[PDB]
Amino acid sequence: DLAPGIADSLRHFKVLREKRIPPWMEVVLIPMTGKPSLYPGLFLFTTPCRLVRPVQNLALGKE
Amino acid sequence: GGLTCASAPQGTLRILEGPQQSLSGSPLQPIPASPPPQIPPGLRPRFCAFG
Repeated sequence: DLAPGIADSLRHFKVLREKRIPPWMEVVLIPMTGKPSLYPGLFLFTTPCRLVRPVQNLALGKE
Repeated sequence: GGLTCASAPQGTLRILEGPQQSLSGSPLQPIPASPPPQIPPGLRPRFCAFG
């Protein structure tokens, strides 16, 4: 019950360039249900070879 | 005079620091939507027949 808020807080840091979260960290939160969905858990990638793309973040308008 | 195990704790407190959510405004774009291509005013014909 803290994973959603943590993911949203981390996404707000990267968007507003707060803390030291790299502007390009991927905060992923693969939810867990009872179904055979992808393995659950909060990943956070910041490695130097991933592909990224810009999108206008609504609720903040901060790209 | 040594250290002995004492009574089991009755509870646990876990502290974390968290900020809150603002209002939903959803300001999608500076100049928004795909603005349509359109007619230059008046224009005028730039060609005539012979005769």
